[PDB]
Amino acid sequence: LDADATSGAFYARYRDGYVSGEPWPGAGPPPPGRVLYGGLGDSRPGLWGAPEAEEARRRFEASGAPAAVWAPELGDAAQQYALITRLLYTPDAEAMGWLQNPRVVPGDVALDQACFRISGAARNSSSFITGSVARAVPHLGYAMAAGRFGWGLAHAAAAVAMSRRYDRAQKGFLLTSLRRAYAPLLARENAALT
Amino acid sequence: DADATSGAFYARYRDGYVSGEPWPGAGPPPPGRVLYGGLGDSRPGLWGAPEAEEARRRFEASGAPAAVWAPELGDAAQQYALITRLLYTPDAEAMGWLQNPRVVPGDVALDQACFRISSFITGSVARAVPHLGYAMAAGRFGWGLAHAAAAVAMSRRYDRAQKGFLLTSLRRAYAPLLARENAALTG
DNA sequence: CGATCGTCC
DNA sequence: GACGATCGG
Ligand SMILES: [Cl-]
Repeated sequence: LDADATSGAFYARYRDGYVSGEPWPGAGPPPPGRVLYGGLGDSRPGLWGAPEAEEARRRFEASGAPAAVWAPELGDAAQQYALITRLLYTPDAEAMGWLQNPRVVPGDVALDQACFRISGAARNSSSFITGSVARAVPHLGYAMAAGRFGWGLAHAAAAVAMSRRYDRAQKGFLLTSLRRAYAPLLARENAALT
Repeated sequence: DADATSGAFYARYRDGYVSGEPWPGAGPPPPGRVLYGGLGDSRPGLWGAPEAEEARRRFEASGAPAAVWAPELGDAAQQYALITRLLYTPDAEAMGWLQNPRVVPGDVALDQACFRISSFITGSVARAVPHLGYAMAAGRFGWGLAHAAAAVAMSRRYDRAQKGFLLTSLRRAYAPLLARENAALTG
C-alpha cells in the first residue's frame, strides 16, 4: 500500500530539524574536573595524573593507533573517533573483530576498573549504562555535545560487532551496508566542521 | 591525515558490490526451507502449520509490521519495508518497539514452533526483523538499517536519549542510500 | 522470564 | 561453545 516508501520517494524527501555541529537537546560538555560517563548528562570526575591514566596515555601516544580501551583522560575524543572511523574503512583491518574482542594488555583492564571505581556507581554489570557498547569507542555524549552524527557509525558498528546473534559473514555484510550509508555523511560533515 | 579530516577520503570511498546482486556465499534457501541461523543454513518450512496461519491472518489483517516475524507470514521484502518506514516515523517509539514489542500468545506460539522444526547465532538481533540472509541474497544494503538500529536498541549500554541520537544518525546516513537503492531495485 | 555481556571452555 | 550476574516487561 505504501508505494511512496518502497519506490524510495519518501526517503528522498527526508529532512529533520537538527543541525550538524549544534548540541543535541540535553547534551553538553562535562563539568570542570569531570568527564562524560554513563547516561545522558551523567559524569564522573577526571583521573588525570592517576597511575592508570598516565600509563595508558603514554601507550596511546607512542602507538598512533586507536586505543583498545579508551577514556577521556587519554586525549581528544575527536582523535579517537577519527581513528576508529578511519579503521572501519581501511582494507584488511578486521575492524569488526577488533571492536568485539581487541587485544587487551593488563594496563587496559586497570584503566577500565579505575574508571568505574571513581564513578561511585554501586554495581558494575552487563546492565550498567556506560554510553559506549565498546570500550574503544568514546562516550556517545561527546558526539551529542558536538552534534557529530557521523560519529554514530562507530557506535552502530560496535553494537553490531558486540552482538552474539550474527556470525562473521553476517557482520561483514552489515559493515559494508554501514560503510555505504555513512561515507557521504562523513564527507559532508567533515568538510563543514573544518 | 588531512585526507580523512577534510572528508575527501570518505567522498572517494567505493566498494565493489552492486545493489540487487547476491552477496557472496548468500542465496535463497533451498526449496521448501527458510533461512535460519548463520550464513547458508536453513530450516524446513511451516507454511501449513496452524501457528503460522494464526499469525499470518493476524499480520495480514493489520497493515502494521508483525511483532515476531517468520518467513511463513509473508515475503521478507514487505516486513523490511514496514520496519524501515517505521524507523523514520516521528514519535513511533521504534527503538523501544524493537527491544520490547507487545507480544500476543499467538506470537510466542509461532516462536516456539520454529525452534522445534530446527548455538546463539540467529541472523537477526530483533525478532520483528527478518533474517539477514534475505537482505544478503537480495543485495539489499538498505535492509541493514533495520539490523543496525535493532542492534543499538537491544544494547544495554545506552539509555533512551542516547538511542534516540543514534536513530537520527542512522536516519540521516541511510536516507540517501534507501532513496537510491529502492528506486533502482523497484524501477 | 527473556535479553545483553563479562568471563571462561 | 558455555555459565552467570542482572537488570526491564
Ligand atoms: Cl550499487
